[PDB]
Amino acid sequence: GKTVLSCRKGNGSVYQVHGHKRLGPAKLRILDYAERHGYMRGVVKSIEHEAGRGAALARVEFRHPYKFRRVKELMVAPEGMFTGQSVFCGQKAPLAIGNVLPLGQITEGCIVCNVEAKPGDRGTLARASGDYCIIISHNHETGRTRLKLPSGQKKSVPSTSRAMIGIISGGGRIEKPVLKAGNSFYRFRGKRNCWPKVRGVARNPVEHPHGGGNHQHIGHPSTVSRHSPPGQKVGLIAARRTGRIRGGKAVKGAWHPE
Amino acid sequence: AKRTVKMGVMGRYGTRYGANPRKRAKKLEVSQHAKHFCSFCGKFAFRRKAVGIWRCDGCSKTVAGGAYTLSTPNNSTVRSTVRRLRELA
RNA sequence: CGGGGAAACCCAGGUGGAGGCCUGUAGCGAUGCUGACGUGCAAAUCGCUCGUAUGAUUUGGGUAUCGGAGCGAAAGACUCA
RNA sequence: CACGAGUUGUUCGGAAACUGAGCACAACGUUAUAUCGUUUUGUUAGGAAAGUGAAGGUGUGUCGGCGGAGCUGUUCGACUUGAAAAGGGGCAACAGAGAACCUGGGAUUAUAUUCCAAAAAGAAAUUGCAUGUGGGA
RNA sequence: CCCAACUGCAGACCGUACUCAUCACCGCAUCAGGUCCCCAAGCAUAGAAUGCUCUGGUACAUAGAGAAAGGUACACUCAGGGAAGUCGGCAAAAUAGAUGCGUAAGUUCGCAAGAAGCAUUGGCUCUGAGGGCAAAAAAUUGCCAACUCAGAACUGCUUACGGCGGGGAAUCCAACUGUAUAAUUAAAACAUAGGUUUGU
RNA sequence: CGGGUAAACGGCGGGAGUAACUAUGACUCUCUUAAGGUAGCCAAAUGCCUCGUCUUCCAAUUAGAGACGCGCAUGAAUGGAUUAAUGAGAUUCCCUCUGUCCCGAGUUACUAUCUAGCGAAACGACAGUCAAGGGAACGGACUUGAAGGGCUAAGCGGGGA
RNA sequence: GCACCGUCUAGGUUUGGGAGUCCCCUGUGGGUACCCAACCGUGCUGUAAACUGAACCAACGGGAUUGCAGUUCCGGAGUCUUGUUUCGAGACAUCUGCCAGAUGGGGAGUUUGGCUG
RNA sequence: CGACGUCGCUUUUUGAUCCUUCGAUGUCGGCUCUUCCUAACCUAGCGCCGCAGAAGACGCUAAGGGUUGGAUUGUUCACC
RNA sequence: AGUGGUAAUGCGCACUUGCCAGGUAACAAAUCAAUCCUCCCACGGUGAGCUUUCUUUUCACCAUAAUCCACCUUGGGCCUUUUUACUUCGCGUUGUUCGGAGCGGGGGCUCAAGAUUGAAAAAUGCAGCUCUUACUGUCAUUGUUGUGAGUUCUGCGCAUUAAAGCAAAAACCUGGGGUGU
RNA sequence: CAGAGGUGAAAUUCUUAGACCGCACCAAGACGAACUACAGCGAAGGCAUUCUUCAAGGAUACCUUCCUCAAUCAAGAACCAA
Ligand SMILES: C#CCOc1ccc(C[C@H]2NC[C@H](O)[C@H]2OC(C)=O)cc1
Ligand SMILES: [K+]
Ligand SMILES: [K+]
Ligand SMILES: [K+]
Ligand SMILES: [K+]
Ligand SMILES: [K+]
Ligand SMILES: [K+]
Ligand SMILES: [K+]
Ligand SMILES: [K+]
Ligand SMILES: [Mg+2]
Ligand SMILES: [Mg+2]
Ligand SMILES: [Mg+2]
Ligand SMILES: [Mg+2]
Ligand SMILES: [Mg+2]
Ligand SMILES: [Mg+2]
Ligand SMILES: [Mg+2]
Ligand SMILES: [Mg+2]
Ligand SMILES: [Mg+2]
Ligand SMILES: [Mg+2]
Ligand SMILES: [Mg+2]
Ligand SMILES: [Mg+2]
Ligand SMILES: [Mg+2]
Ligand SMILES: [Mg+2]
Ligand SMILES: [Mg+2]
Ligand SMILES: [Mg+2]
Ligand SMILES: [Mg+2]
Ligand SMILES: [Mg+2]
Ligand SMILES: [Mg+2]
Ligand SMILES: [Mg+2]
Ligand SMILES: [Mg+2]
Ligand SMILES: [Mg+2]
Ligand SMILES: [Mg+2]
Ligand SMILES: [Mg+2]
Ligand SMILES: [Mg+2]
Ligand SMILES: [Mg+2]
Ligand SMILES: [Mg+2]
Ligand SMILES: [Mg+2]
Ligand SMILES: [Mg+2]
Ligand SMILES: [Mg+2]
Ligand SMILES: [Mg+2]
Ligand SMILES: [Mg+2]
Ligand SMILES: [Mg+2]
Ligand SMILES: [Mg+2]
Ligand SMILES: [Mg+2]
Ligand SMILES: [Mg+2]
Ligand SMILES: [Mg+2]
Ligand SMILES: [Mg+2]
Ligand SMILES: [Mg+2]
Ligand SMILES: [Mg+2]
Ligand SMILES: [Mg+2]
Ligand SMILES: [Mg+2]
Ligand SMILES: [Mg+2]
Ligand SMILES: [Mg+2]
Ligand SMILES: [Mg+2]
Ligand SMILES: [Mg+2]
Ligand SMILES: [Mg+2]
Ligand SMILES: [Mg+2]
Ligand SMILES: [Mg+2]
Ligand SMILES: [Mg+2]
Ligand SMILES: [Mg+2]
Ligand SMILES: [Mg+2]
Ligand SMILES: [Mg+2]
Ligand SMILES: [Mg+2]
Ligand SMILES: [Mg+2]
Ligand SMILES: [Mg+2]
Ligand SMILES: [Mg+2]
Ligand SMILES: [Mg+2]
Ligand SMILES: [Mg+2]
Ligand SMILES: [Mg+2]
Ligand SMILES: [Mg+2]
Ligand SMILES: [Mg+2]
Ligand SMILES: [Mg+2]
Ligand SMILES: [Mg+2]
Ligand SMILES: [Mg+2]
Ligand SMILES: [Mg+2]
Ligand SMILES: [Mg+2]
Ligand SMILES: [Mg+2]
Ligand SMILES: [Mg+2]
Ligand SMILES: [Mg+2]
Ligand SMILES: [Mg+2]
Ligand SMILES: [Mg+2]
Ligand SMILES: [Mg+2]
Ligand SMILES: [Mg+2]
Ligand SMILES: [Mg+2]
Ligand SMILES: [Mg+2]
Ligand SMILES: [Mg+2]
Ligand SMILES: [Mg+2]
Ligand SMILES: [Mg+2]
Ligand code: NA
Ligand code: NA
Ligand code: NA
Ligand code: NA
Ligand code: NA
Ligand SMILES: [Zn+2]
Repeated sequence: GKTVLSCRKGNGSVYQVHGHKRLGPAKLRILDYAERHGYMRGVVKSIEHEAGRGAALARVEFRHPYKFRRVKELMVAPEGMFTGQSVFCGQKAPLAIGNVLPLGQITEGCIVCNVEAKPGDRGTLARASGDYCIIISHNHETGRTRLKLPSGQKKSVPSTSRAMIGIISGGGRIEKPVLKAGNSFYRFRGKRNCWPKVRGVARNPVEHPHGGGNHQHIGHPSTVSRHSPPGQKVGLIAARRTGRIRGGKAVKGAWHPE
Repeated sequence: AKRTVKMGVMGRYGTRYGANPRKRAKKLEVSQHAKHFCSFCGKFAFRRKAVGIWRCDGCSKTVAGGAYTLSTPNNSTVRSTVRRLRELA
């Protein structure tokens, strides 16, 4: 046979990110000494759109804590952030939308975004538009904070990890029907080369396991094992169930005993 | 005189794409092109300049919020919760 | 901007110039004549006819992905007849 | 076909001298084998890759003021103590960025914003050095 | 030592001919194929349609003689009938611009629709309407430019350049715009928006 | 081994009797499956029989449409049914229109044709009139007959399997 | 056992101690309301609803070499290091190699009789 | 005209065979055009009949001449 | 050791790459106005064509490069003043607007496009010709209108459908500090 | 530790892989028992924990105000358990 398309994309080549016209990675400011013991005051300078990303981005100007210069960090803007707003990041920052606080300084039930999975990773959770985390509780004995992720999973992280108060801007994007192939064309123009999508049963058997036949059909079950090698692992990978979901959509992902 | 009966801005699509998908998009299309109240400066001059970006013509302020409306309903509740939790401390 | 109405709102004129909208050049294609030619002008061309022609549009240069591999809106198509 | 000629630039295009999609020298790692891999999400490499230099001190040269051509102190350029500057060297656009000239000619067989000579047919614009004048030091 | 207006001297390197195509490049060739950019006149006309023309270019593509049959054509016509032809209306014929009136079922209310259908159109000589600027009920007084539309009388047609939809009633398939077997298949195939599922 | 899962792959019955004429079978019995095809749709681009049967369209209908359904072998995201608009998609009918036809005729340009100049290729065992006969069962050669004076121009498609 | 290494602090609360309102015109200008100790605290001069500012290349004070100025150190700017850059995890993990077994058309190689009206 | 039987002819059907052709003999149908056969539909004669007439049946000699336009179907056939 | 104006900002006022901050480079639809130029008119000069008859006619030409000096038309931003500017409002576009977060009016500041005067520059170019050969001299002309039609230069962007929001850098410019002090 | 569930009686079902039962907890979504009545509020539909809030609504009180502004209705409009 021939290499399946899903495996061909692992080489990169013409399937990589369209990174041109992007402003760069969006991150919180570095977890420095001022963040750990006091706070840093920044000014929102602009709210900008980046190609391929639904959420708005914010350019926040800080003073250098050690040198005579400005920093101008770029982070994912929560909803309601505006130009000229003062942003407080650190241990002593007040609980307000747009401020970045240690998770241990945030009350139960507060809605947070841009959450650090590990302390100092500059924000890795709840970053897509309209997404947020909910703080369940803190445990002062082990210094861990429990939060509910946007997918419904519950995760515990160190209390020293930082979170931004609020929800990510740009919510409701998916609720507008696209209505046109051309509109899908422009949506993926800024992301990567992954559209349009050709069905596996529409390909030839040399290319896909689903290809071939005098009728367009999958002649074998489409649920495949987790251990199947690349090129064989197409269809519904390691599916626990199939068909219409009735009476409640269970939380997807792998079970974590914590 | 009124130029269409049922569809408004959706009349640019002619007979394509189906009535129900057009109706669902019409509600967001109308809101994303409308003037929203600016809490600053007290004007109805907020316009969308990209998905999630709103700039007021009156005071030139730029605000991040909502793909097709200035403020999502979830943000209004979140704003109230944060202020409530701030007063509790 | 007229005309109605208690209200909700409705009916009339104009302005404006939207659209993977229509007719139609260039451009990009190739439906039929199963036309011409078929030791051809041509190892695929010619004529008329025909599709589309603000868009998922056409095009120059540069750059990136290849041989059991590449690439493919998927015809086993294309990768210097 | 044979013989003999023709292409003239401070300003035109390129380079000197920009970055882009990208490339891959060094470095490191890998491979029996480098003819392999990483090398722009601000950016090489377990990684000591800056030879550049504020300010001073110390001499020289151009000045200044003071009191008695010299003396002290002082300004600014040359020669000899070390703040701060993280992230090696390069290529990739003759349609992107950049770029100080443009008319007349009786000036050719053929080149010309490229040739024309004192009435330059002429009128300019720009760099790099200098000299003198004017003014500050 | 540093500024201003001058002035003096010096401004290095490579490219530069010609071509860019129905003869200069690729296609074995001076091959009706292919090949990016700039400047682009007059009249008709909606006009980069099409037709003809000043400037510039060209008469180079083997010619002469010349009503055999049979051919090819970016050439026509045909009485009476009018699809009886043929697998099949293939091919050809047909419609035709502009303006006024008018237009069904169905429908996602957007369309269908140029639906279908009637009518007018020339040339001449006129008449109205549609403006600008200037001057102390200026609701007038002067001067003047570009055109368009409408309405009359008179006078015509041999229906007469080019260009330019035939229409209607239904079934099957695919929603649609698109893509796609370079060189026998453009489709109902692929894509598509929409829907669902899986892993995380 | 024990649970889950079909918008996973897929699958979704047979016989017998029965209603005041007859037919039919609401009803009943019985054999059996994981479940026995539900809503719908159809001689459909899916029906063998098959040019099914009825109505309509025609003077005449293996065609088209509308009905019917024991469906060889229809059927629900292996998506079912419907559907305005759209289509160089497949099909039937009507108006218009015509050299498509009855049934052909006339004309034009460029050829063919003749000339000047120039000048190939394919193909080529040897050759080249027939009848019958036998024969490797379909001869240009052989047998027996019948033809046949030689050389040429333009055509033509019977043969040269 | 004792003693050394080995120690300094913002701020908060409350125990001892000593020690200096004045000029110019009701107004204006300048200036004084401190140190020590204990307890907590733990390295702490700014914000507790947000709408866009500036901040560098130190003043200053001591100790030496009235005041003032040179060359200096000292602190202003706490000190120390049985040493890890910091954080999370952690002697497990597939983290590294080796051995072993299942699964494995993803892929490779090969085969898929004969007679025959 | 002809049951039960029986003797033939033909090569316009299919089957049987595998002689020719697999370094290739262009496949169905239609269109067009010519010729040939006769087992005679019409046209010329002639017999016979359950032959009155009319219309027909059967048979003989004779292939000179003629043998149509359409709907459906790719059809050959078929049917109207 | 800069300086004027209430102000918008004006003036020919030193050094700054130690350092820092901004800007230019730097991007964008459509509508409507439209530049240089092109084409048409109108009027007028010069030469040629037609001229049995007509034709105050037909055709051609009537050109002004960079670089500089001086300084009324439109469009935008802004300043000052009057703001008793919006109670059953006003200004403006073809067009979707705008205003006590300061509309309109008076007077101004500034930016961008162009007028206009002049230097260059007639000494050039073009056409016809006198003289008489030398690719000779002499001489004549040497233009303006157009509410005409085109024309993307420009006005024009925080500037387009947008789940599309439209490169970067060198180089340069200005300021904040500082130096001069 | 050997049954539990369920019914007229049963069985489908759960259970030594520990069901049922017992105690204190955790999560999530409903609901607001008793008090609850020929009781209250609302135009009807409807409405039941507490606290903090925002607009209303009725009755009563008045030597306030005012001066026929009203009753009921096609058309039209709003609300309306499941
Ligand atoms: C399918 C099928 C049946 O129909 C055919 C049709 C033609 C042929 C070709 C043969 N005919 C004679 C010779 O043997 C071959 O000729 C050639 C040129 O190969 C075979 C079968
Ligand atoms: K793609
Ligand atoms: K298949
Ligand atoms: K693609
Ligand atoms: K390499
Ligand atoms: K395709
Ligand atoms: K054969
Ligand atoms: K007879
Ligand atoms: K238990
Ligand atoms: Mg590869
Ligand atoms: Mg697909
Ligand atoms: Mg296929
Ligand atoms: Mg396969
Ligand atoms: Mg399918
Ligand atoms: Mg399928
Ligand atoms: Mg339009
Ligand atoms: Mg279109
Ligand atoms: Mg079209
Ligand atoms: Mg079309
Ligand atoms: Mg072309
Ligand atoms: Mg052909
Ligand atoms: Mg031929
Ligand atoms: Mg075309
Ligand atoms: Mg290769
Ligand atoms: Mg295939
Ligand atoms: Mg030569
Ligand atoms: Mg030579
Ligand atoms: Mg990388
Ligand atoms: Mg790069
Ligand atoms: Mg590098
Ligand atoms: Mg690195
Ligand atoms: Mg380069
Ligand atoms: Mg080039
Ligand atoms: Mg360039
Ligand atoms: Mg140059
Ligand atoms: Mg030349
Ligand atoms: Mg040259
Ligand atoms: Mg040249
Ligand atoms: Mg050219
Ligand atoms: Mg060549
Ligand atoms: Mg070659
Ligand atoms: Mg043309
Ligand atoms: Mg034209
Ligand atoms: Mg000519
Ligand atoms: Mg030629
Ligand atoms: Mg010729
Ligand atoms: Mg020729
Ligand atoms: Mg002929
Ligand atoms: Mg017919
Ligand atoms: Mg026929
Ligand atoms: Mg037929
Ligand atoms: Mg046709
Ligand atoms: Mg209707
Ligand atoms: Mg049907
Ligand atoms: Mg389609
Ligand atoms: Mg289209
Ligand atoms: Mg199409
Ligand atoms: Mg493609
Ligand atoms: Mg093809
Ligand atoms: Mg084709
Ligand atoms: Mg499909
Ligand atoms: Mg669907
Ligand atoms: Mg199930
Ligand atoms: Mg059924
Ligand atoms: Mg059926
Ligand atoms: Mg069968
Ligand atoms: Mg028919
Ligand atoms: Mg039917
Ligand atoms: Mg089936
Ligand atoms: Mg089925
Ligand atoms: Mg199903
Ligand atoms: Mg013979
Ligand atoms: Mg032959
Ligand atoms: Mg022939
Ligand atoms: Mg396998
Ligand atoms: Mg295999
Ligand atoms: Mg065998
Ligand atoms: Mg036989
Ligand atoms: Mg045989
Ligand atoms: Mg042959
Ligand atoms: Mg042979
Ligand atoms: Mg043959
Ligand atoms: Mg006979
Ligand atoms: Mg006969
Ligand atoms: Mg005969
Ligand atoms: Mg810009
Ligand atoms: Mg209660
Ligand atoms: Mg309900
Ligand atoms: Na990338
Ligand atoms: Na050619
Ligand atoms: Na089509
Ligand atoms: Na032979
Ligand atoms: Na013989
Ligand atoms: Zn505002």
